Amino acid sequence: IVGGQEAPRSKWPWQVSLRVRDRYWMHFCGGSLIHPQWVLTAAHCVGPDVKDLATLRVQLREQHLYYQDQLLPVSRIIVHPQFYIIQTGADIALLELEEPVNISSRVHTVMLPPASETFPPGMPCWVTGWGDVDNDEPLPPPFPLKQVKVPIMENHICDAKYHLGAYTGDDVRIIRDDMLCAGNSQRDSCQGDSGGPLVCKVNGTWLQAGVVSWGEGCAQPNRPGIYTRVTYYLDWIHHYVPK
Amino acid sequence: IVGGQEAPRSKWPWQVSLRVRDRYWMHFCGGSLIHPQWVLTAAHCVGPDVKDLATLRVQLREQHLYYQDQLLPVSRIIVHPQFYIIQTGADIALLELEEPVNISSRVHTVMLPPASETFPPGMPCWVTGWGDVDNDEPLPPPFPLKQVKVPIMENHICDAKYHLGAYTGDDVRIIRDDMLCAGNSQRDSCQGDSGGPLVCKVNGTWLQAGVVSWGEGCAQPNRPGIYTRVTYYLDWIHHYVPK
Amino acid sequence: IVGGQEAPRSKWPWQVSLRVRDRYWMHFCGGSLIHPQWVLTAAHCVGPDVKDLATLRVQLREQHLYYQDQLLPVSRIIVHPQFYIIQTGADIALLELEEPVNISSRVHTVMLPPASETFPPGMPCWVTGWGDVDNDEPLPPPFPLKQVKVPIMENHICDAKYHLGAYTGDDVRIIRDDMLCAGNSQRDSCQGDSGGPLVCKVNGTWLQAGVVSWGEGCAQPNRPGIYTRVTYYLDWIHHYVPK
Amino acid sequence: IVGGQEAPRSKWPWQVSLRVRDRYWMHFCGGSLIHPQWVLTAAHCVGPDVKDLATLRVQLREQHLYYQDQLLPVSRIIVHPQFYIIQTGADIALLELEEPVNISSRVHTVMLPPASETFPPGMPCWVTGWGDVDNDEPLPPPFPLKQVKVPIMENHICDAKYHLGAYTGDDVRIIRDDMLCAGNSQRDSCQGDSGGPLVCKVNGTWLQAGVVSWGEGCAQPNRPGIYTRVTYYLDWIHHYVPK
Ligand SMILES: *[C@@H]1O[C@H](CO[C@@H]2O[C@@H](C)[C@@H](O)[C@@H](O)[C@@H]2O)[C@@H](O[C@@H]2O[C@H](CO)[C@@H](O)[C@H](O)[C@H]2NC(C)=O)[C@H](O[C@@H]2O[C@@H](C)[C@@H](O)[C@@H](O)[C@@H]2O)[C@H]1NC(C)=O
Ligand SMILES: *[C@@H]1O[C@H](CO[C@@H]2O[C@@H](C)[C@@H](O)[C@@H](O)[C@@H]2O)[C@@H](O[C@@H]2O[C@H](CO)[C@@H](O)[C@H](O)[C@H]2NC(C)=O)[C@H](O[C@@H]2O[C@@H](C)[C@@H](O)[C@@H](O)[C@@H]2O)[C@H]1NC(C)=O
Ligand SMILES: *[C@@H]1O[C@H](CO)[C@@H](O)[C@H](O)[C@H]1NC(C)=O
Ligand SMILES: *[C@@H]1O[C@H](CO)[C@@H](O)[C@H](O)[C@H]1NC(C)=O
Repeated sequence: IVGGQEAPRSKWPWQVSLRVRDRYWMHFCGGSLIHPQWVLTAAHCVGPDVKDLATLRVQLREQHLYYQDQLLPVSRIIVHPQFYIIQTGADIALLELEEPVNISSRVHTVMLPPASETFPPGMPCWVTGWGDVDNDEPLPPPFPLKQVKVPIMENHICDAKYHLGAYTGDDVRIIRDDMLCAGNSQRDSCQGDSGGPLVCKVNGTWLQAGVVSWGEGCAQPNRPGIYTRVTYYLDWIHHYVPK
Repeated sequence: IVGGQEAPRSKWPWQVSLRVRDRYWMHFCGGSLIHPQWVLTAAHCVGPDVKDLATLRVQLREQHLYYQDQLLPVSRIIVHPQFYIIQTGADIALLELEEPVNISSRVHTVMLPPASETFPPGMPCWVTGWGDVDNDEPLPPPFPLKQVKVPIMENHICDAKYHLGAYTGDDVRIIRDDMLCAGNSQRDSCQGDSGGPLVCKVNGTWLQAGVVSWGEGCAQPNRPGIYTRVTYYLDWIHHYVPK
Repeated sequence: IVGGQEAPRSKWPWQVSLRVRDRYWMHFCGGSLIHPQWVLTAAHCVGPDVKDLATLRVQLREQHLYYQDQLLPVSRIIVHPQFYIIQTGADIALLELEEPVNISSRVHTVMLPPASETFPPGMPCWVTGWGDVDNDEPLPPPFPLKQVKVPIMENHICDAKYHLGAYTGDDVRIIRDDMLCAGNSQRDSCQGDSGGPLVCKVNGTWLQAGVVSWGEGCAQPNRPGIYTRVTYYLDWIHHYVPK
Repeated sequence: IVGGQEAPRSKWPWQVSLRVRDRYWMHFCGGSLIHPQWVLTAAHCVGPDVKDLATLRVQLREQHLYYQDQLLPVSRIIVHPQFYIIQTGADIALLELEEPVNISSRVHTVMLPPASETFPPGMPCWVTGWGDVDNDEPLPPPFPLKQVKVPIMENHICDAKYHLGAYTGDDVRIIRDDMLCAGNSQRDSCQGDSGGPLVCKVNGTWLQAGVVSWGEGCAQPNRPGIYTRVTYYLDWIHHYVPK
């Protein structure tokens, strides 16, 4: 997370950390609890190949990464079938936990947006995670969970921005409809934040607008952060996660 | 180049090295001389942003990188307009040299294939470059140009290979018509070889079949190297490069 | 610490961590509380030059590095005058704290040995720290304080071991009287442990026998860990630290 | 080499490069040809343990490292017996080649100094090598042999300099009689230059005064480069190398 501050302990009860077995259970991506037994994340977090499930764990909300771990094994990994190597469309996946977690004030699910919510410019949104605090600048120990308020940029304007200083034809769409843009050159998500949540407060309720996916650099001029647009994948999510 | 040998001085007179101004004019990609004044390379080599031409130079055929350099300036870069960030299609670009090179037996152009050549399995083809000799293993000093014979894999067979061990739907195409596959778990191109040529000996004549583009790993089982298919872009190339 | 286990919370109340101002107060050496206002460490830890004390902090016994830090500034540093660069004798120093720490069962001083104690082979001794767990292998997050029992090796036996496979003449002493040897190819201290304590249980009382100093590799065959012998410098220590 | 310039091809016909087998024959230190069959270098270059000779090679003078290598195997390694791990005295070693080398104007021996030559301040001296051009800044390809003129600092003055900003007792000698000091904050040898020659022109003749050994940093204020004083070891050298 670039340009943000440490999250208060009572915020983002749905934030999770994905861990891979490598000398220790190392964080590699974020995710969000969307049901007592399901985690939402990015397809590229669990790629490029089908993973041996024994090598992965999920950690529910922690103010400081690694310090009070209670790691949870995963029962199944479901990656959107339209997703493939070196491309950013359909960057979404689900992790079914072996067990349903206890829901509480400190740990609980985030609501998915209704299909009609477009999350227009001006909407108040925050992206959270334990990722880099700047390009190639990792979050220092004790690894506090960070948050940053990011401005939403309308898709067409965002697509135009991505064409500035690029070789791509004006009529070639970089930012697609299953994507959402947020951030500026001072506030953004970054490497290490992938798969985590972009949430917006709509009429007093927190809704998950996006999943951290990609961007050119982090907080780079004319390059807003790109998120998988959750509303676009609600039917797919609903095939697996119960109401 | 993975699994090859150092190239004889008399081979591959069209091979070029692209250089970026660092603490030295460091090699970052390959290319091929297809006209006395034009170099063919990969779009991602001169990406992601429009380049300041002052930071780039071209080095024509030399046996060892950096030793007997004679760097040439670039007057123009043309990247296929369909090309954009974090996607692999249309990975092709042209570099116009400031001056046409003096053609000799040691340095000359490579012939482009006729639109009808498909380069089917069994065709003898070589890929050349100064790239990594293994995953994360750079070419050691004195940086000899290397070559390796790589087996062609038919596109659909190759597409199926890339679905092995992947979450991608069988109906979702990974390998496209503007791509060509070559290489196996013993012989392949790698990071540092991008933009360079894959040439095949077709009934007595060398024809450039592809441009090193991407792959999962280098010489990784079931993941052949992927090249931009030259015949697919002949019309685009001929729009800029004279007869 | 190579070959040990995480230490119980009730153990080693005298252990301290020395911190340097980087992007965070990063751990670089260990030390021991030998008086409520004095920390004992290795001279090379506070070298090569006279330090700007604004760049250093002391952290008393904590179970995990960086988590519940309560950093203390250093009033002054006193390095043994016989110590100099690229030489390993007289590797010992004292850090005076601004004020005395509150002594409790979880944080208290370690007893220094009486001048006559030689700590011969067979003595049960432990070395503790947050250093590397193998050669070039840092302690993984959450950075638990580790401990390992290390076997003592008599000095001359140790001196002979260091001549094995070395060009040094047999009459040239490598291990000196102000040094103590401990550890084997399974258990040892390592980089990051320097300045920390080697304590032995003597007739029911823990006494600090040495200060982690140097060695060839960590847990390397025929290369036991080398420690500054505390009894050798009691007079120098008592010149600053009250009884 | 810090400061200075690339050497004319006609200078330093005695410079050699020591290579270790590591993916390629990698340069790790310099040396000097002091007899058609003997190379003089630093003991620490061939430490810390007795080396398997199959892993070492010597390369005679070449303008650019790695490019026109003609590697030579070593028959014997003789390290001064007073030298030992982590200490800087007696930093001198000899390598006997399997065969005598051909002597020419471009490749020949450097003369050793008479025992009476003290190389006092004011003497014109140059240090040469392929090492770092600044702290942690390696020589870039094509790796030209570099040279720099360095001023001699009298031993006592030098010893006093090394006490400036250090904790060492004024009466504790850092710079010893078997050492020689040369260089300043603008001109110096560095990592990668060890074992190479410091030569001074005396009454029109080049004599090897020192062997690159150590220093605090490279070209660091109040820290001249420290060399093994060749005259101090003439008897030892003469026990093995024919006059
Ligand atoms: C799920 O929550 C159960 C109930 O926890 C208690 O009530 C909650 C509302 C909350 O206030 C919590 O802090 C309370 O502890 C847990 O069971 C309880 O576990 C504690 C020990 O951690 C034990 O002292 C209680 O007797 C026990 N009560 C019950 C209803 O059994 C679950 O813990 C698991 O089940 C326990 C029986 C035990 O096997 C423990 O090791 C298990 O983790 C909570 N489950 C999880 C996944 O944490
Ligand atoms: C040692 O030098 C011999 C003579 O070198 C030649 O004369 C010099 C004055 C100079 O002009 C130099 O450039 C010349 O090459 C070498 O022998 C010569 O080697 C060359 C091939 O390298 C050959 O064509 C010559 O006929 C031959 N002449 C003689 C007098 O033998 C030595 O080379 C080695 O020995 C050779 C016989 C051959 O086996 C070659 O492969 C060897 O390298 C030089 N020795 C070394 C170790 O370099
Ligand atoms: C928010 O609430 C107001 C008042 O109830 C309503 O008019 C508006 O449409 C609501 N917006 C959304 C996105 O539900
Ligand atoms: C250099 O030459 C001069 C004049 O011949 C002589 O006096 C001086 O001592 C010589 N120095 C050496 C080292 O020979």
